[PDB]
Amino acid sequence: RKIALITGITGQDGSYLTEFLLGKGYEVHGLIRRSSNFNTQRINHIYILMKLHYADLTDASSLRRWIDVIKPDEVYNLAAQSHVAVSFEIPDYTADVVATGALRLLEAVRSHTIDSGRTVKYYQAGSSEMFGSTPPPQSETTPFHPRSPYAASKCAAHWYTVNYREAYGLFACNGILFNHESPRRGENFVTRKITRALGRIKVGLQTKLFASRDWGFAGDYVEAMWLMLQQEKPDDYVVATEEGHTVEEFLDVSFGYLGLNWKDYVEIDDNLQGDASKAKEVLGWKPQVGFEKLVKMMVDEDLELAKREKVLV
Amino acid sequence: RKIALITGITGQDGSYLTEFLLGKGYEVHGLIRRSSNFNTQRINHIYIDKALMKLHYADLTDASSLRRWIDVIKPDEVYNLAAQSHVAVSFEIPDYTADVVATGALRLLEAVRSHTIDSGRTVKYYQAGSSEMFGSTPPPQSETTPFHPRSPYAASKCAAHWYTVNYREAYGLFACNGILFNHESPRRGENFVTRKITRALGRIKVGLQTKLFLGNLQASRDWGFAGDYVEAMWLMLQQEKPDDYVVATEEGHTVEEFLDVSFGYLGLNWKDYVEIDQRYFRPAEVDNLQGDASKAKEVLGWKPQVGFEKLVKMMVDEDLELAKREKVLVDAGYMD
Amino acid sequence: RKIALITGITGQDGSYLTEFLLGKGYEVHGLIRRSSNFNTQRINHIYIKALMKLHYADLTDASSLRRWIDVIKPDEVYNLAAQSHVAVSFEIPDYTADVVATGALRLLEAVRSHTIDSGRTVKYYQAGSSEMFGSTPPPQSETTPFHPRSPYAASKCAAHWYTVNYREAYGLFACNGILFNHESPRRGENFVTRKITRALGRIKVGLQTKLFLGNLQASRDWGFAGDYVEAMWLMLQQEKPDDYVVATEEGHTVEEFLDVSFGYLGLNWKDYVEIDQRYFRPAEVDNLQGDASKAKEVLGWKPQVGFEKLVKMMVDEDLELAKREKVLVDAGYM
Amino acid sequence: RKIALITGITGQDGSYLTEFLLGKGYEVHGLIRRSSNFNTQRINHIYKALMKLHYADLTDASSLRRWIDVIKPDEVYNLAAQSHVAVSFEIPDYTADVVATGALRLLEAVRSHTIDSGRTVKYYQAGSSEMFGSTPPPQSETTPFHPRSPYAASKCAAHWYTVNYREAYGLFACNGILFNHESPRRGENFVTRKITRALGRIKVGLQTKLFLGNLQASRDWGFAGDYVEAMWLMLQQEKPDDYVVATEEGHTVEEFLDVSFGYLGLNWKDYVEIDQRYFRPAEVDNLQGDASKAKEVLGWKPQVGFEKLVKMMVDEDLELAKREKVLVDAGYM
Ligand SMILES: NC(=O)C1=CN([C@@H]2O[C@H](COP(=O)(O)OP(=O)(O)OC[C@H]3O[C@@H](n4cnc5c(N)ncnc54)[C@H](OP(=O)(O)O)[C@@H]3O)[C@@H](O)[C@H]2O)C=CC1
Ligand SMILES: NC(=O)C1=CN([C@@H]2O[C@H](COP(=O)(O)OP(=O)(O)OC[C@H]3O[C@@H](n4cnc5c(N)ncnc54)[C@H](OP(=O)(O)O)[C@@H]3O)[C@@H](O)[C@H]2O)C=CC1
Ligand SMILES: NC(=O)C1=CN([C@@H]2O[C@H](COP(=O)(O)OP(=O)(O)OC[C@H]3O[C@@H](n4cnc5c(N)ncnc54)[C@H](OP(=O)(O)O)[C@@H]3O)[C@@H](O)[C@H]2O)C=CC1
Ligand SMILES: NC(=O)C1=CN([C@@H]2O[C@H](COP(=O)(O)OP(=O)(O)OC[C@H]3O[C@@H](n4cnc5c(N)ncnc54)[C@H](OP(=O)(O)O)[C@@H]3O)[C@@H](O)[C@H]2O)C=CC1
Ligand SMILES: C[C@H]1O[C@H](OP(=O)(O)OP(=O)(O)OC[C@H]2O[C@@H](n3cnc4c(=O)[nH]c(N)nc43)[C@H](O)[C@@H]2O)[C@@H](O)[C@@H](O)[C@@H]1O
Ligand SMILES: C[C@H]1O[C@H](OP(=O)(O)OP(=O)(O)OC[C@H]2O[C@@H](n3cnc4c(=O)[nH]c(N)nc43)[C@H](O)[C@@H]2O)[C@@H](O)[C@@H](O)[C@@H]1O
Ligand SMILES: C[C@H]1O[C@H](OP(=O)(O)OP(=O)(O)OC[C@H]2O[C@@H](n3cnc4c(=O)[nH]c(N)nc43)[C@H](O)[C@@H]2O)[C@@H](O)[C@@H](O)[C@@H]1O
Repeated sequence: RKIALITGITGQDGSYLTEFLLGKGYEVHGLIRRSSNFNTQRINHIYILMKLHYADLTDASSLRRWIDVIKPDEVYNLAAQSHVAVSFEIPDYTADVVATGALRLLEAVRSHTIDSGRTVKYYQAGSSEMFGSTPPPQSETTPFHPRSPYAASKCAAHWYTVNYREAYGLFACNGILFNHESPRRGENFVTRKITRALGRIKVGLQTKLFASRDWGFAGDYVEAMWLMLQQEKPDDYVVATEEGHTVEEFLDVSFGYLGLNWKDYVEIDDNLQGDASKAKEVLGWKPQVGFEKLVKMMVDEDLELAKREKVLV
Repeated sequence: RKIALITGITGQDGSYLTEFLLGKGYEVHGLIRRSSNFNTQRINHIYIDKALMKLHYADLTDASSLRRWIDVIKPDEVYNLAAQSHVAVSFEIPDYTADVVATGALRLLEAVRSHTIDSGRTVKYYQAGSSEMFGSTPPPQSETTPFHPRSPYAASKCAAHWYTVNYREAYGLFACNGILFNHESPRRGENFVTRKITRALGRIKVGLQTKLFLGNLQASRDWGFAGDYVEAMWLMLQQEKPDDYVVATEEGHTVEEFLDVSFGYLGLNWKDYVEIDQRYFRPAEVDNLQGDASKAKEVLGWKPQVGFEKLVKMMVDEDLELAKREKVLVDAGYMD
Repeated sequence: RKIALITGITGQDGSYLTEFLLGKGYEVHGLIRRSSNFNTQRINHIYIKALMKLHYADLTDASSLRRWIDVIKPDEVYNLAAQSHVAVSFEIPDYTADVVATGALRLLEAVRSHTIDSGRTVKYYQAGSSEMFGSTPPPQSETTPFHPRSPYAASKCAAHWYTVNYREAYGLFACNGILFNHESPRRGENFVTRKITRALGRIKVGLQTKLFLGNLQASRDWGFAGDYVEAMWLMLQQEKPDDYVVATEEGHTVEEFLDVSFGYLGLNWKDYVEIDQRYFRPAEVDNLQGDASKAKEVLGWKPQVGFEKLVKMMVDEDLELAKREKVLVDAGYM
Repeated sequence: RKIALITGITGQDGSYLTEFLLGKGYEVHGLIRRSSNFNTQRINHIYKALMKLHYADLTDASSLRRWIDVIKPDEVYNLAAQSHVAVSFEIPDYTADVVATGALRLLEAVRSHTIDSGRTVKYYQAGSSEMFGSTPPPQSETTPFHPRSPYAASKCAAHWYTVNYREAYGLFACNGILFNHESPRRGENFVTRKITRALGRIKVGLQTKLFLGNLQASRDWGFAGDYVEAMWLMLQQEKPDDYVVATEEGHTVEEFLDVSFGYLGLNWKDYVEIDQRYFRPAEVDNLQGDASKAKEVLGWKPQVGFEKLVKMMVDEDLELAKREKVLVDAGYM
């Protein structure tokens, strides 16, 4: 039975990757941060073959400890302070987690394989944010011009990973993923912010609702992560839908799906075009969920959520 | 108007202290951690009532984030409540715990000192001390009772205690150490024994749960009400001179007695649901904690208003309502 | 009187830059690490009243950085501090990244926090390295893409971007000096050039017999640290902040270095050199040669010391150093 | 062949412990920090294949565990630290991360090692009398701690992390609560070496003034060469414990001045001037240990007494000063 270790398992991607690997018969171990409040909202339904362990990317000891006890076959580093805006607020912390944290995991894995003679496949959660202002089309080889501490930190993590591959021959893959959403997307993100409101509005619990992007479904993307680690050789891959859409187009589809006009609730207050050819060719990966289905999917779940709220009220 | 800066505002004590200070007319500022999930459940109702309560992103392991907000806020009082506060968890992540509970407290102290000197302002500081620092030292424990920490968390609290005392003695910083004993409430973290019990009890009463797993039932603790204790933190900073005070009810009870009172209050025999699992036992345990709050009573005039029985019943009532709320969702087919 | 704060002042570049700035009438402050041993060998002479002040701090300690920035209120900041050895970076990657990458960010953030809190204005220099280009083919210029081959290199790439991000995001006057290999008689003895000349001078006096090296094929663009520190200062004297490659636009291999140095003393390096695998890096950087057209045209900077002169300048020093040692050893002083 | 891993091997104690263990037939490994300058001045004369140096840092957990796995040491001596008390007030955060958390990282790396490999390791923590702070003497193992500096509070923390790993996991970890100990290898920024180093230069005419701070502070001074032996002894017992290592004799900085200068026929009052900058924000007034337990259980006792220690340091620094004068009048420096 293959064993997988996931950092950032409580996040959006972690929650889906967990379900995916389980369906694959994998034994899944995830590292979680201690917090004063419930923090396993995305994987609660799963917990009730999945083990959770306390750890932190800023604590190298905690990382090596669990890798030694778990002896994973595949390690997915999805953990990070993933909010771009917030990264300007806590740059040091973000760098320590996103950049150095990644290096700690890499070094913990390399050290482990040398001490135990074992083999480990590694995945680094890269981001299209690394490209920054570089003009399209952005592929695996496009140069980075990060525009935030978060992006710069991901660039560093990307390079530490590549370095461990070329220097030690570690099976380390960099998934350069573009924006992906889902019903579990953090509410601090535009797509989820919108669908959350709509559900509330429809239920009548809410009154008002406060650069284009390549949005894909988180469920599809984690599959590409797994595919990367199943190839013969380690490599870096861009994962995107290669299509664009606007927040308004999102509003129309979202609100239109529930028979509401967005102009009755809307309250007015970069340029990434990825080439995922390599992913399609080498991994045979293809998004099986389009923009429309993704939106209506988010809307349905957020409505079910609003109703749960109306019932309580 | 008085400006207060609270670290660990999202926690149990932080939520109560916030309500208490706002009640005193304070302008409250709190530092929070970015999380992939909702993390302001305890203070949401206050924030939604940006004005008198602002929240800022920071981390006790990031010294820059601390100094930055101290400079921006120019607080009059600083309450360091932030911490990886679970004892059992500290054995699993000692390094992270130490960096936050020990060095983290030092980072704040040093950020406050640098601020007051660079800007000439004055700040009163409060450090969230714990009875856990006494460790195995026999009760009753007072301000003069020696420490003998039994976990990485406790040893880190002692360090934070000494860093604080040092900044007071070395720089004249008005810094106080609140040596608080266990204090609970309906907002207590669910992974702590008292909350874990009343939460499970409430579910059992409504048929949503049937078995409750616990560890050492013979451990004895001095349990007060967090609502009462946050007042003591405030009092400490109002005195003429800084000092350290033990805050407790001076009444001790075992976990088993907590079970008797809680379950018995709802007409059930906990022995019918409770089961023991070695996984909840800790490498090094703290057997008996009971404080002597004579100094707080005499100097701060502080006295706990909520007693043990009332606290237990308060938590049971709240968690029962919670369980019923969940029961309604299951009944309506909204919850699985 | 301008005030400059130099991190990594005890290092090679730090010592030269300090002299250069003092010669310009600057008040120089340096941040130094506490150590159980003497660690100011390169700057101790700068004393022989106090235009050079040293303060205890560390790039892994954000508070220590902001602390001296507030007290010093500098006009210019030069971040030269770093775990600068590439081979060592493969051994202690975590620490290296924390000093070279996050450490640079801590300084940047401390400077920005300082300017916003005091309304003051500060100019900032980041010590970038040609090592960032890694395996990318030469000649490498400011537009050449990076492909780091070591944790150190990757970390310098991070610092580069953090620096660029602060300039673009907050309008901070921050420049990236993309300096290529630069040696001097003060160069660390664990780097190839100094290792060679030091061993040479000693071999020449009978103090040493065998010199162990790694990859002699490695080609590099070697300049003189004394010349390069001037470019750092010029960069900050411009109207607008930018990034510049500082090099000699001439590459030579380590063997060529070995030919010139030993031959200069009429010796045949092949008679004393041996190859040890331990000195090979897990991932190597083959050829580095810069394109400093931008520095010349904009800063008006040009390297005064050529390769030959550099090698002979280093050999002369270490030879005289080896001779003095021999005298002290012969006299029973060492 | 016994294997020892020493953190802080380049420091005073590390250099003596290395010699002591090598003389005991040990294979010694030491962790050193990468630096821009030569940093092995104290152990160069040793480094002919039983002493290995590896790059690491107490603020880098990975680096620690890494070498512990490769080396698989039987005994670990944690002497690594930002050991200057005055400096600790200026860089409290770093000092804490190294002295307190750094000690915890090593303990956790050793525990993780022994659990993952099944091997056994004996651990020594370099505790200090500074932990007692202002608590009045005599100070023994159980005397309450009242740290007066970030350094001391960090040592107090390291002390408890160490005791906790012993009580919680049964790890063989001992806390050596050592009082001040000097030697000709002592750091020049410490009062004793500062004084003897200056005295020597004054005697040969290379220096004229010596600036100091509080001369009334009282300390229990022993010889590092003697103390490192107590460290080894603690780990040779059947059970782990904590022991105070001291001379039990206290003296003031002034007495140190009378003895050292008087030894060369000089009056220190003619060269010493008080500088307010050398005073610590919070001072440690009087330290005198009770090393009964060490003598009774370890059979350990100091060989070098106060005056002998002072004269030892003065002799070396005088000869060093004379040798400098010669190199000065020659153009070598
Ligand atoms: N989603 C996207 O569109 C894009 C995301 N990515 C990246 O892919 C990864 C997954 O994204 P996503 O699921 O949306 O992110 P989320 O923000 O939903 O989840 C982040 C996860 O990281 C954990 N984490 C944060 N800090 C630490 C720490 N110090 N130690 C350990 N764990 C920590 C979080 O824990 P906790 O719950 O406690 O906060 C959470 O589990 C991230 O690295 C993200 O940057 C890449 C491209 C785009
Ligand atoms: N409660 C008790 O009975 C006793 C507790 N204490 C101490 O008093 C304080 C308050 O207790 P309590 O409210 O119950 O504790 P909680 O665990 O409920 O709250 C801890 C708080 O600290 C925050 N925090 C944790 N790590 C960090 C970090 N690295 N940076 C910033 N913030 C962080 C938490 O944030 P987040 O929500 O994201 O996790 C939360 O706000 C704590 O220090 C605790 O150890 C002392 C004696 C008694
Ligand atoms: N010289 C070259 O050929 C090239 C160098 N560079 C870079 O330019 C800078 C200067 O180079 P160079 O003078 O030769 O390097 P050195 O290695 O000689 O000097 C490094 C300096 O950084 C200090 N330092 C290291 N770690 C820390 C820390 N954690 N906190 C504070 N200070 C620290 C060192 O202190 P300590 O003495 O205590 O060790 C020393 O002062 C470095 O960043 C280097 O990487 C760029 C291109 C080429
Ligand atoms: N000496 C005394 O009188 C007393 C001292 N002690 C303690 O005993 C120990 C030995 O003392 P002593 O020899 O005099 O101290 P020194 O200051 O001479 O030596 C300290 C050692 O620790 C190393 N070190 C410092 N920081 C780090 C770090 N971050 N990572 C790795 N290594 C590091 C130093 O390296 P580097 O050379 O690079 O600086 C040096 O090898 C110390 O822990 C000290 O605090 C306790 C009681 C008494
Ligand atoms: C004062 C102190 O109170 C709390 O620290 P404590 O360790 O005293 O609180 P906790 O409620 O966790 O445990 C109290 C005692 O009950 C035992 N116990 C029995 N079964 C269980 C169980 O299943 N879970 C937990 N968590 N504890 C259990 C414990 O072993 C212990 O003996 C925290 O809030 C600290 O942060 C704070 O400093
Ligand atoms: C520009 C770059 O220069 C320096 O980094 P570098 O790695 O370019 O310089 P170094 O002198 O270490 O090596 C140059 C080339 O020669 C090879 N070499 C062969 N044998 C040896 C040997 O024994 N020791 C060393 N140190 N190098 C050896 C190296 O492998 C490499 O190919 C540092 O100052 C960096 O901080 C800076 O960023
Ligand atoms: C035991 C303890 O000893 C040492 O810590 P200490 O602080 O005891 O050593 P130090 O020699 O620095 O000071 C001893 C006492 O003399 C006073 N003193 C007077 N003038 C001066 C002066 O100019 N410099 C210094 N450094 N000290 C001066 C000090 O204030 C103090 O009262 C370190 O080795 C620690 O790491 C170790 O833990």
